[PDB]
Order: sequence, then structure tokens, then C-alpha cells
Amino acid sequence: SRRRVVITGMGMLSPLGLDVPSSWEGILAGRSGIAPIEHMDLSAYSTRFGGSVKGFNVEEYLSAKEARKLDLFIQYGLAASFQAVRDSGLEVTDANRERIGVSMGSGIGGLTNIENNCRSLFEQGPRRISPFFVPGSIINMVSGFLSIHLGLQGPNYALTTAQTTGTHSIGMAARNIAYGEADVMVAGGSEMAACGLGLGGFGAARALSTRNDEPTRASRPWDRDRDGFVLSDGSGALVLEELEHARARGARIYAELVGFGMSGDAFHMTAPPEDGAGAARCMKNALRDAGLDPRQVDYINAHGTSTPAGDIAEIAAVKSVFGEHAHALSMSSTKSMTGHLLGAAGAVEAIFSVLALRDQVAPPTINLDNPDEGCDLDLVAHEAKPRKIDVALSNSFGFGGTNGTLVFRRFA
Amino acid sequence: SRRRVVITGMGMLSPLGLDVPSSWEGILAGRSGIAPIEHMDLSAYSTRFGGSVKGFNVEEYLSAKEARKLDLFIQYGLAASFQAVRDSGLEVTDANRERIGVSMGSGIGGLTNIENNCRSLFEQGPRRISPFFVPGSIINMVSGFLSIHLGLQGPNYALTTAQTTGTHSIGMAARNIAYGEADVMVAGGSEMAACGLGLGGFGAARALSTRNDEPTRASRPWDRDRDGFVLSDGSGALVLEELEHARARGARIYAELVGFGMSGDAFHMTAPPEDGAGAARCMKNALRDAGLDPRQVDYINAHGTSTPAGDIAEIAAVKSVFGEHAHALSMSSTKSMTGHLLGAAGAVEAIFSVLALRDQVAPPTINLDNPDEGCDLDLVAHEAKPRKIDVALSNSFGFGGTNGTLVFRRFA
Ligand SMILES: COC(=O)C1CCN(C(=O)NC(C)(C)C)CC1
Repeated sequence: SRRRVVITGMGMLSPLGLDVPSSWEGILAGRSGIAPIEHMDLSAYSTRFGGSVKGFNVEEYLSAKEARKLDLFIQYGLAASFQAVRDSGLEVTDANRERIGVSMGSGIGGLTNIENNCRSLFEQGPRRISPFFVPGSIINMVSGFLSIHLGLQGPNYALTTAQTTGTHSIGMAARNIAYGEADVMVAGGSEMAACGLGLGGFGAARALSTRNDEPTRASRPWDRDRDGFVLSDGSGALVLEELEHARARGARIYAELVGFGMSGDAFHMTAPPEDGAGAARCMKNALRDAGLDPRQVDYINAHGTSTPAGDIAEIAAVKSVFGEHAHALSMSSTKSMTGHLLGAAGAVEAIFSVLALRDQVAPPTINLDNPDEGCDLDLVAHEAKPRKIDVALSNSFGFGGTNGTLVFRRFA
Repeated sequence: SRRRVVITGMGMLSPLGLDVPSSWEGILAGRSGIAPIEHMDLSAYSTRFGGSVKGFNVEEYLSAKEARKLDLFIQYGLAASFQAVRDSGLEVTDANRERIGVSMGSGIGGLTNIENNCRSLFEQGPRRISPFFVPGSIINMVSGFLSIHLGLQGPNYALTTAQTTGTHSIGMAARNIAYGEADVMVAGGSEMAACGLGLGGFGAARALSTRNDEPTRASRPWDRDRDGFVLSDGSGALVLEELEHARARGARIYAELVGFGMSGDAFHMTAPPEDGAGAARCMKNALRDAGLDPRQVDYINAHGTSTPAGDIAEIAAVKSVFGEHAHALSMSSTKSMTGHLLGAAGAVEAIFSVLALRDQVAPPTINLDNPDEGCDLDLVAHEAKPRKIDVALSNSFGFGGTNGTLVFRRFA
């Protein structure tokens, strides 16, 4: 019968820092991680900025010989996973290695690697494709390489549900533990889609902000002057652990994972419905899963992508789920600062939701100068808001009408 | 406790046929779907052959306009999904649509689309990238498009576990139903990596058979002259359904899904351990999950990829799990006929395992002319073997050492 699940370790690469504490410091101070991109020439592109990981040292984690074979999304996912496992204090042994698995996902996976190899194929021939093209690029290899390095023999898989990937990864990893399939899971997501095909492809869809002359102001969730999401890179990983297992080893517990919801919109390949119907269904599933009165919700880490249709759909969904309580909770988009880490968005935002509970503070939505028509909730404009948070909710929505909600609460 | 899960609908594209009964007829006749790849200059490639889907008409499923937006792997996934839902007789209603979900996956995703958009990017620059590049290429769009087309509002997700994808997709969908998160799931996988990038990428790892003179003899699992796997395209979809739900509407039940196992080798990025310790743990996990003794197993649809190390690991694993019953069960690799559909392998092989149960026949391992050292099990060499089958296993063992086992039982 269903076991309880707690968070005992967290790990992160973001545009704000090379770990959790440095990233969280940036979040609470309202710092933007968004800047013109330096790693390639974007003069032919309509968007020339994003949230890069700055100064990542893969040789803090891996030998240069191994790193060379791996797409940045795998390097970022391993770095976050390694941080999370170290932060947990868990020791892997013959007695427990079969009970520890990994679910680290990605929206797009090794697009940089696949692009670079496609150039080799077309300009030279197939004889120049890397022998490591497949194991260095495909999405399941974060789970793969983490298991090989740490000796994790538990369930080993990867989700790819576009911008919902990190939330689904964490939710389904909790269900694995809930139902007895594992006692520990490393779960989250990683993304590095900032190559020609990534920026070009989202550019071709006209989905990205084109505010090239003021990149730190581009991501402006619920602001009347928003013009699309900002593309960002990195990873989040959490160690999820059955409660009694955590208790038994004297683990430091950050918070409890009490609720998970999924729903499909069944609306459109890329557009969310204006009324937020799929997002509302998803949050209701998650609150019922957690056995909660909606009035118990103190903080919501919104998806909050800075798209016209996305941002307003979320207001409508929250008002529909929470009624008059929609005016008492705080909702913010940390994407105001980090940008949109795509498959890794739900993973970093799950971590920000747990740290909101530890520190009793709602992160700000920076750049919220002129809230749009109907965006009249407490969106924590400009500045972090100290406040009582017993229950925090993290939402993600993605292409294919895919929706995820995680519910965390303080643990005593 | 747990709800029982049955199979009420199946759908398939394979190198043997454009549906289940045509594919199954080839399987039982020992026919090969392997041939030189057409309409593609493979001169500079060390492998020039594979399992292509022959004569697929996407306009039986989609408008020309919706098909132009979707990678071949997505088209193939939708075809199998559409066939499976039609085959089940299920009627979607406002009363049940929230209880019907989708988990269709892929190992490698949109390589053909990535290839064609790379051409545009390198030749002409980013402004020639298709607007539908991203939503038309990402792995969760089979689940996305299917959910939108049928108004499915249940769990909506996609797995990507390389060559294990279809097995994990079906297993985790069965878990969704068993634990009451859904009453119906469409589950399986799809793949089209007979592009330059798939042939080139696997070719550079020297993972492929280079038997270009005799493509139909290339795939020869457990044969001493095997020299790697054969790359193949297509899709498998099952309709999974809670038993009381299937009985209430008078559904035709093909078989029961009684067992799902997962494990990680935690050994190597592309090669299994020689003794197949991970595959043995996974099969044991699947039998424990089904409450069955290894002795009750009658038929195993092997992973059986025709790699030197893969085939021998699976013999070791079976001898380890099954002991004095290891010779009494029948084990075959339908990859002898279909080649290796990567993420769709576990989906089409689940369908073949269900059909082995319906028709009481073990499909052949064709090309098994000279069993290798220690390959002395009943591998059903050359020809289909009618026999008693109450319990059938389907194994998938993929890159990153990720393992999946499904256990099906006759339903009456
Ligand atoms: C136009 O709206 C509909 O809902 C129709 C769409 C077409 N059709 C199907 O695709 N049925 C399958 C999936 C069983 C093949 C029936 C339902």
C-alpha cells in the first residue's frame, strides 16, 4: 500500500549558478541569467540571447576523456545528479543498489551533438560520424551513465514530454517509490537546445522573445509587453526517498512530495486552451492526490513561460481551481530570471518550490512592470516576498497538451 | 491491492506488413522483411540494408496537411495507435475521456526531420527551418496528436529508453491502470532511423551487420556467424484496459498483462555483462510481480538482437533464472525476421507474444544454422513450433543497461 516520499538531496546547473545555493541566491535577489549567447554566431537568427550555464567545469564530475563523448545535456544531467546524490548523504551498497533507480529526462536531448554530426555527414561523409553519436546523444543516457558511475540497479528510464519533462520525471519517480518498485530515485531533467536547430526551430515557430537589445527584460511573465519565451540551458535533480527509509538512516528531509497530477488538454499540438481547462484538471488531480483543501496552497511556481496565450491560461486555471483563495496564495514565475529550461524547467522549479518551503519566501516574477488584462493575482512582482508556506505547487505544461503538477509540503 | 490489466486492441507497422495479421503471417512463415534500403544513396555506408515499412499510406490516417507536419516516426506511431483503438472497439465519451491516456515512445525520435532541416540550415541558413520542426519532431507528439485527435484527457506521456522503450511504455501504462490512475491506455513505441544518421551513427559504432550481399541472412540471433543487429522501422500499439472495464462493454480480450519488471545493469553504455546479471534480475522482478514461479513460463520473445555479446548474455540470464526449466520453455528472436525496430522493438514483440498465446505457437528464430557455444536452449530454429503456451515473456535490454520484461498469460 502507498508509501510516503520525501526529498533528501537536490542538484542543479542553471543560468544563475553551477549549484543549488548559488542559483537560489540569484532567485531571491531577482537576478537575470539571460545574456547574448557567446558559444555560436547568431547574426542570421531573430533571437540572439538565452540562459547559458556560465563557466561549467565538467572535470569537477567526469574525466575529459568521458566528457568528450557526451552531449552537454548529458554532462549537465550527470552534474545535477551527482550534486543531488552527494547532498542526500546516501551510500550505495550491495544491500540497496537494486532499490535505487534514476529517471532523468529531456525534451530534445543531444541536438548540438546531432547537428554537429549531421554537418560531418553532409560536408564529408558517414565515415566522419562519431562512433559515440548514439550513446552520446539519446535522451535515456543520463539515467544510463548515472547508473554506470554510481552502481544504481533499480528502475532506469527517461521521460520526454517536452516542457513538462522535469515535472513528470519527478512525479512518476515518486510513484515508483510510493508503490514499492524502488526506495530511492534520482529524478529530474536536463536540456541544452541552444544550437542552430534549437534557436532556428523555435525561431521558425515565432515562439521566442526577439528582445535582442535588452535580454534581461525579455522574460516578462504576465507583463502586457511579453513576446515569447527565452530559451535556457541546465539541469535539476532530486533524490526522492521512501519516508521510513529516510528516517531509518537519519537523512535530512527538505520536504514531502504529497501530490502528483497529469492531464492532457487534447486541445492543440502547441497552443494551450485560453481557459486553462487542462491545467485546472491537472492541479485538481494533484490536490485530490495530496488529500488537500485547495485553500491549503500558499505558493505556486507557475509554468509562466512569457507567452501571450500560456501566461493568461495559467491565471484562468488558478482562478478556476482556487476561486476566492486565488487572491490569498502567491504565484510566481522564476522563468522571469532563469528563462525556459524546457525539459529541465520542472526539475529546477521543483527545487525552487522546495527551497520556498525551507526558507518561507515566494521568489519574485521580475520584469512584471504592467500586469496584463486579468493578471490581478499576487504574482510577487519585482521582489521576493517572505510569507508562510506550508504547501507549494509547481506547474508545467508542454506541446502535445501535456500537463504536470507537483505538490510539496513542509515535513516535521 | 491492484487491478488486473488485459489487452483488447493491437496495431502495428513492421517490415513484414502494414498491420498485425499481415506481420504475424510473415512471422509464422519465417519470412524476412530485410532488404537494401531504396531511394537513398548509401554508397559511402558500410551497411546498405535494413527493415523498411513498405507501401505505408499515411492518408488512410491523416490529411496530407497534418502528415506534412510530422516526422515518419510520429506517422508510424499514429498508424499503430489508430489501428489499436479501432481493434479494441472502445468508444470515447465525456464520461470516460479523463480515464483514457497514452504512452507511445521512441528510442531516437525525429532523425529524418532533423536531417532534412539540417540540409536547409547549413545550405540556406535558419530562416528555411520549418515552423513545425520542433512539434513535428519531438517524441511525445504521438501521445500529443493521438490525445488531441480522440479527445483523450488521461495520463499523457512518452518514454525514451533506447531499445527498451516499447517494453517500458507498455509496462508503465499497465501500472497506470493497475493503480487506478487510468482505466485505458494506448501504449507502445515507434521508430524510423533508416536515415543517414541512424545507419551512419550505428555504423560508426560498428554495431550493425555489414552482410550487404545477403540482407535476409544478416539477422541471425545466437548463430556463430552473426556480426551485429539490423536496423528496422515501424510501430506497435496495444490498448491496455482494466479487466472489469473490458468485461462490462463486452471487449474481445487477447491476453492478460500479469507481470512487469525493470532493472539496470549499471555495467556499460552499449554492451551487457557477459552473464546477463541485469536481464536475470529484470526477468525475476517480472515473475515476482506476476506471482509466478519461473517453471510456469512457456515462451520467451528474446531481445535477441544478433550482437555477439547481447545474444550470449540472454542465454546466461535465462539459464540463471529458469535452472532445470531453461530447456523446456521455448525462446525465439523475431528480430531474425523483422530486424531491430529499436524503441518499437518491445511493442511489436509484445504483440507477437500475445499472438503466440492466442495461436499456441512459438515463432521461429530464422537463420539459426549453427548455434554458437552454449546456445543449446530450444531457440525454435528455422520454423514455427506449435506448443502449449500459458505464460509468455517479452524481454528488451537496451543502451545504458536499461532492461524491461513483460509477462502475458492466457485469459479465460
Ligand atoms: C472528428 O472527430 C472524431 O472524434 C473522429 C476522428 C476519426 N475517428 C478515428 O480516428 N478513430 C480511430 C482512432 C479508432 C481510428 C473517429 C473519431
